[PDB]
Amino acid sequence: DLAPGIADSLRHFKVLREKRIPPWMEVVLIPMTGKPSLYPGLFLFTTPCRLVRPVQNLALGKE
Amino acid sequence: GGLTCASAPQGTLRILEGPQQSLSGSPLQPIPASPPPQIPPGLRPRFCAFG
Repeated sequence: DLAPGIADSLRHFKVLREKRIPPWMEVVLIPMTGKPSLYPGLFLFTTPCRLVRPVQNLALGKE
Repeated sequence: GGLTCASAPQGTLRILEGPQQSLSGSPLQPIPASPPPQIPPGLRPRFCAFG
């Protein structure tokens, strides 16, 4: 019950360039249900070879 | 005079620091939507027949 808020807080840091979260960290939160969905858990990638793309973040308008 | 195990704790407190959510405004774009291509005013014909 803290994973959603943590993911949203981390996404707000990267968007507003707060803390030291790299502007390009991927905060992923693969939810867990009872179904055979992808393995659950909060990943956070910041490695130097991933592909990224810009999108206008609504609720903040901060790209 | 040594250290002995004492009574089991009755509870646990876990502290974390968290900020809150603002209002939903959803300001999608500076100049928004795909603005349509359109007619230059008046224009005028730039060609005539012979005769």
